[PDB]
Amino acid sequence: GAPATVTEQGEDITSKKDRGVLKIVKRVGNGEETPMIGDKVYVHYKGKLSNGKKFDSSHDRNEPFVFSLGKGQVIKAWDIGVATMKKGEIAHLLIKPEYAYGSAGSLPKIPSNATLFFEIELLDFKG
Ligand SMILES: COc1ccc(CC[C@H]2OC(=O)[C@@H]3CCCCN3C(=O)[C@@H](c3cccs3)NC(=O)C(C)(C)NC(=O)COc3cccc2c3)cc1OC
Repeated sequence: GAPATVTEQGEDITSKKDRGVLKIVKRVGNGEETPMIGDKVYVHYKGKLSNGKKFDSSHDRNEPFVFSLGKGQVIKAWDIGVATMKKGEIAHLLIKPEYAYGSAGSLPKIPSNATLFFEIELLDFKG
């Protein structure tokens, strides 16, 4: 399924090239531009542990998730990953714990040393 496909064909978008964040473009977005650090970004997402458990989505309550990019407002993988996305793009990310919740986890939902999977849709971004 979707996580396995990321392993096989995802691009390693980390600076250290440690496969900590792997990305596939599932739906191409519009234009050329991708958000800059400091931009306000609007997304929909679905997340889970890579094994399929602990599913959560912003579409549950059909309300976009908004954050400023590169301002420590989300896990590192999202600051890295969303920065690469075009408006209208849907991406899949597979994330090792070093780029997510690490050894601490986010208990009880997210265990220590958890690998995560996300589907993210970049709806819009603004200066
Ligand atoms: C700079 O580092 C951090 C900055 C902020 C946080 C707080 C958690 C933060 O959530 C996230 O960063 C990620 C990506 C954005 C969407 C929510 N996140 C999730 O991991 C998902 C997951 C879904 C499935 C498995 S994990 N969390 C949720 O969907 C739920 C469980 C609903 N919780 C929240 O969304 C809580 O609301 C938040 C609001 C802002 C930032 C974060 C969470 C943790 C950070 O590092 C550990």
